[PDB]
Amino acid sequence: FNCYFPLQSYGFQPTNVGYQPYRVVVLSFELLHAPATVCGPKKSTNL
Amino acid sequence: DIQLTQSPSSLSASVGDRVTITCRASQSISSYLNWYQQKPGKAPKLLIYAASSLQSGVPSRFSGSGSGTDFTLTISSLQPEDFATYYCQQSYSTPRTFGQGTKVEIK
Amino acid sequence: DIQLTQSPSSLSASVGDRVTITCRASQSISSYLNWYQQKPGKAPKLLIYAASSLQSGVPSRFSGSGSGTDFTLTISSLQPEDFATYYCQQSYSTPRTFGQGTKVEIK
Amino acid sequence: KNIDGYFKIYSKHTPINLVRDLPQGFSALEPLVDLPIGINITRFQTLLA
Amino acid sequence: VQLVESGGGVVQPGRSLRLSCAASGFTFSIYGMHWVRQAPGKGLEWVAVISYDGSNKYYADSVKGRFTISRDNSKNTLYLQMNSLRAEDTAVYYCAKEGRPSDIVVVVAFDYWGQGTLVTVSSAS
Amino acid sequence: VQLVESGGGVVQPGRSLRLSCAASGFTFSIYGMHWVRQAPGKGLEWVAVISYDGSNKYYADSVKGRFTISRDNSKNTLYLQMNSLRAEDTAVYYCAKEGRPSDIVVVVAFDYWGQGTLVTVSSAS
Ligand SMILES: *[C@@H]1O[C@H](CO)[C@@H](O[C@@H]2O[C@H](CO)[C@@H](O)[C@H](O)[C@H]2NC(C)=O)[C@H](O)[C@H]1NC(C)=O
Repeated sequence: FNCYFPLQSYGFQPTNVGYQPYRVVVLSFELLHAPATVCGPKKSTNL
Repeated sequence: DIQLTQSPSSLSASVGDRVTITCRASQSISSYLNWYQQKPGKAPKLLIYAASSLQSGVPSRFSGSGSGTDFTLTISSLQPEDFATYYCQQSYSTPRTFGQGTKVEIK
Repeated sequence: DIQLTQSPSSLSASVGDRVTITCRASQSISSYLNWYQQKPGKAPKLLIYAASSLQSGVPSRFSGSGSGTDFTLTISSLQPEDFATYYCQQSYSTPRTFGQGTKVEIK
Repeated sequence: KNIDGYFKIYSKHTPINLVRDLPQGFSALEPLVDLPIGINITRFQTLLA
Repeated sequence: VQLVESGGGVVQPGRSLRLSCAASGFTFSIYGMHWVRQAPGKGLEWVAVISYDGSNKYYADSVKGRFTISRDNSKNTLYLQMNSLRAEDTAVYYCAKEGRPSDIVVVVAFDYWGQGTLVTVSSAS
Repeated sequence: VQLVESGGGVVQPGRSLRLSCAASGFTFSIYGMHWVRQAPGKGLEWVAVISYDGSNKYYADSVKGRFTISRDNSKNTLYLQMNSLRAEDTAVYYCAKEGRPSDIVVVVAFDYWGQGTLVTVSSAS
């Protein structure tokens, strides 16, 4: 109980579904007193 | 039809343990599970609705989470009266269906 | 250097027989022997680790027990593929050492 | 110039023959870009090759 | 809020039966009502649902054509007309109410249950 | 996961030899790596261990001073430098990796071995 290398490995194999490997993307959204460089587009209306 | 499959179908654990019950839907219903506790010989009791909201009178140890297709029912610390059969149930569209059931027994 | 001694060094038994192999450590490691199976000319296979828990892919007939300095490797129902040399191995402290091996032979 | 946290650059390039001092000429400077730094700027360093 | 169920008993295969669920303790006429059945020792199986006004009625796969759900908002009573009964229809049948616990009303949920009544489809005497 | 060995053969007593163990199929750089020998007809004798980073190095008592284990995490290869070879050092040498079941990370077990290479220390032609 001394040391315990923390970087153990998940074993991914189809035999594993609660243990089924899933690829996750996490979005974090924030604004701080600057122009919102992220925007939502608006289409052209015929003039 | 939207199919909901629970896993495991059964599990043995002791009082105070942390348990996890999963219900997976054939299609994304995105917030529409409902978790019930059923005891033998009596009608089920609702636990978690919208898959993440705790129903009044149910202890705070019960917790549900997830959206879409992957969902979890969690009881943080088991007590003797929590050993029972738990069903997930979708409400996204008709016909409404249930999971096949998850039985929690004493180890 | 902790010494591991296996007894007997070899034994003759028949298919289906209850087979027992013992490993004794010079000092207590108390849960840290690992059991291996080796056929002649091929690398050993881990069977039991932590002296009581089974490797994935190993049949349930293989069982490990014991604690401290007295440990036991047991095969509930001897099979034709179980005839081989078996080694206990400690991982409590460095350097790592092996028992001399117990050869299971055909009676 | 830094306005409302928006860093603004106005530029103009002109050919000159009076190497000694600034010519007595009028030039109008037009914007290049606007950028969000937004700090308590107190200094700036020129960089020379 | 109380849901009193009745109409159970022994029925020979192929005959018909009407189940009743008397509603009290809430405004019945504004809620959908569900039937849920539980085969002996088996899991829950959703049966049929009726809109608040009885204009909309949906049934599970196993009971289309045979089962008819009905409603009486004057007596606040729910009925389930079961026809062409068979051995697999033996189950403890529950009436159930839609319900939604708080403001997440976009959940439309499930709630309080009746006590359940046993229906046995059998030719035994 | 593959552990292919090479470098064995016949050496006159007292000279030096280098064993190589190429690893593949796993993350080489974060695992401890072992050598184990088995002379013809006798048991398995542990030889040497090197840390994942090549900093921690231990050897069996009979090989202390003469045998040197090494590592190259770039080519994912394990080595054992043999020096002052003698008759009792004639053996089949295996390279192998620590490995664990993960749930049980209180064992630091053993797992996949190299196929083994033969080292024979003899002055015969
Ligand atoms: C921007 O930074 C300057 C320092 O570089 C700040 O000037 C100091 O202001 C305090 C008052 O709060 C004085 O006590 C100090 O003596 C000032 N410094 C110097 C060198 O005189 C200035 O206040 C900062 N701007 C803001 C808005 O905080």
